[PDB]
Amino acid sequence: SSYTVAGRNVLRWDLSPEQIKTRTEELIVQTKQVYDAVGMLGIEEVTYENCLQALADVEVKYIVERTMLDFPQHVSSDKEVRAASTEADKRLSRFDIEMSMRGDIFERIVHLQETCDLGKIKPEARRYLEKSIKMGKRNGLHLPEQVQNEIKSMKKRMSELCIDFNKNLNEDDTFLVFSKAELGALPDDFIDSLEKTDDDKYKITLKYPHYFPVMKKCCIPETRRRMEMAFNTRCKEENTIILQQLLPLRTKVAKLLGYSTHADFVLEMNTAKSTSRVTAFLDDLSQKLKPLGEAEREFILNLKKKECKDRGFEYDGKINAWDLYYYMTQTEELKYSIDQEFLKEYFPIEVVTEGLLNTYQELLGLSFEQMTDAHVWNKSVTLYTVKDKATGEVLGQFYLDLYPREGKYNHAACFGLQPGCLLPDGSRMMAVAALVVNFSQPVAGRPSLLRHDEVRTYFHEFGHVMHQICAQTDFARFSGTNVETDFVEVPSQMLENWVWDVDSLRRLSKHYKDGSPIADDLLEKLVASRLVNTGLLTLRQIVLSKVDQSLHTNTSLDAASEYAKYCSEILGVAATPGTNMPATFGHLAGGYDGQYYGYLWSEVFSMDMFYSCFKKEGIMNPEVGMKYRNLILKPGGSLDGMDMLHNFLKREPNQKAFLMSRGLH
Amino acid sequence: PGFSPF
Ligand SMILES: [Zn+2]
Repeated sequence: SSYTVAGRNVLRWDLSPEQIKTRTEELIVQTKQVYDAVGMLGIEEVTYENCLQALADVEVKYIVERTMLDFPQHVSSDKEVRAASTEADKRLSRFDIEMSMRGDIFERIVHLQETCDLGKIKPEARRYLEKSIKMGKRNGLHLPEQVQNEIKSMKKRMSELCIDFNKNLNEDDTFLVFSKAELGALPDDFIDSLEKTDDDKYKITLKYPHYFPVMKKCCIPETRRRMEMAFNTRCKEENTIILQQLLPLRTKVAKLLGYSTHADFVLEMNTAKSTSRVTAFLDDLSQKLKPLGEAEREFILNLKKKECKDRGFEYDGKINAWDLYYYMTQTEELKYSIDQEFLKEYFPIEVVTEGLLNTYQELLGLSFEQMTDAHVWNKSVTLYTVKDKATGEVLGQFYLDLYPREGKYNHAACFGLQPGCLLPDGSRMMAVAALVVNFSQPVAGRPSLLRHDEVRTYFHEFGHVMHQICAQTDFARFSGTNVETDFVEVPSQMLENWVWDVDSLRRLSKHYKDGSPIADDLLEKLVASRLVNTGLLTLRQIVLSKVDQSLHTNTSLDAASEYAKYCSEILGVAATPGTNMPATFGHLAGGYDGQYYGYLWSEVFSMDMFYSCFKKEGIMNPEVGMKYRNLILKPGGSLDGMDMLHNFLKREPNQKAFLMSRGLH
Repeated sequence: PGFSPF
């Protein structure tokens, strides 16, 4: 039922490695029979019920059953389950290609669109037709025979290379051993939480709760250099081989389909349309950030010469790759009076979560409640039930995996587990999401305290959770976050602005020992810090965007030398010789290939929707929040990205609100 | 989904 919750979450997390392999073969057969039934009937026998409805009913069933088989490889504690899920992901991905390269299924969908009154079906039904044909031509189904077999062969290999790429980063275990003297300036709550070796030294892992506190606080230059070295060389050998094959395969398949480069192939399905507009967006943006880059690079260098003068270290006169995070922290302390290790005392994990949910149990008109003794994949996971406040409709559920562990996803992303589309019986399926992050853990008898950037990530990933739950469509391929990948970061980055409001932070803040809020003048200092180090922070994001474009537009280039090229040309900090950053760039194998510009591209839209609608009429106003939930989150992929922006802004977006929020023209 | 590499 649309108002109950019992029986709507069909996901089981107690699968064994044998059960995972068994279900993979069963899901392939039971889906092969559906595609064979549609592909076997005559072309003159196709209808909306036996062709379009038959495929639509199997896509929703497949993607839900697929979730239980390709998600344990990201959150499980058993490496055999993580191995069985990774092998099941490689098998189901090749099955997706064999079912998409069908000439029989393609010949009937194109004939169905012609011999059918399009004005009689719902507008999303005909969009399902034109997008299926568009997705078929992007597979070369209108090309001659042996050309399709060569495309299908290279797509299968690209599938296995991308899965092995992230599998290497997920299963990495390289650590470093440091002594107490080599971990200078690090607080004692961080050092007393490390595994101690036989030589009375400490062990440091490369996860975020360990790498960042070392690169921001440790005053020993040799410690920060060896940490940055091991972090930017993870899987340097095995992934460079994968990159030397994945990139040429994308070029050969993009030109077989008629496109110039692989960047041009993926850009026409995004809001930016063309690659010439992306390079113009990145070059003109780094043009305005260039004066800010020179000013911030000069202050950091002067900040380094004085510390080397005081501590007695040798001064090389350059800003190395390991000196960046260390002195950007000092710029935040000196120019804005912000102590990250003291600010986290007012942000315990439960107070942030309680305030984060209450912020959206009022803005979006939702009703959150936690489930007790929920069926989860790990004891650290909690389940919540999302309900509409007025109608009581059970919209969906979401999990919370907030702590790092062995074999867990190293970064911080959101996973859409169940879509919010229609079932074959006509009922609406309850949507399920999952927030996976690696926040700090409770140490020294204190609750899990979060830095302000950890709260910014908490609000960011929760945007994808809300975009997943509130999305209600009819087809599975248009539900959830299935929008333009350069537009999917609009709902997430839109909610980061609530971490920069003084009244919103006052609700998210409570000291972990006496419950006293943050000082009034200190809230002003924290809000005023939203543009500290904005030059170098954004320039480094432009470098990643240019490398993402360069590796997919120009052929025959070393990814390591191309990343180092754009470093000294844009950011100003030289890449350490030997460190292969693209070998660790997980976005190049996680659907963000050739589309990494979408982060800065989506920020122009979120800033325009926040300053022109939310901030103008109160950021907590539910009338504006209801427009945002119905025109941005609810349509999902059933509408175009620019269509949802024109319906919400009632005009055309621009960089007006985006530029003045960064301190530019 | 996903997030920029910090
Ligand atoms: Zn995101």
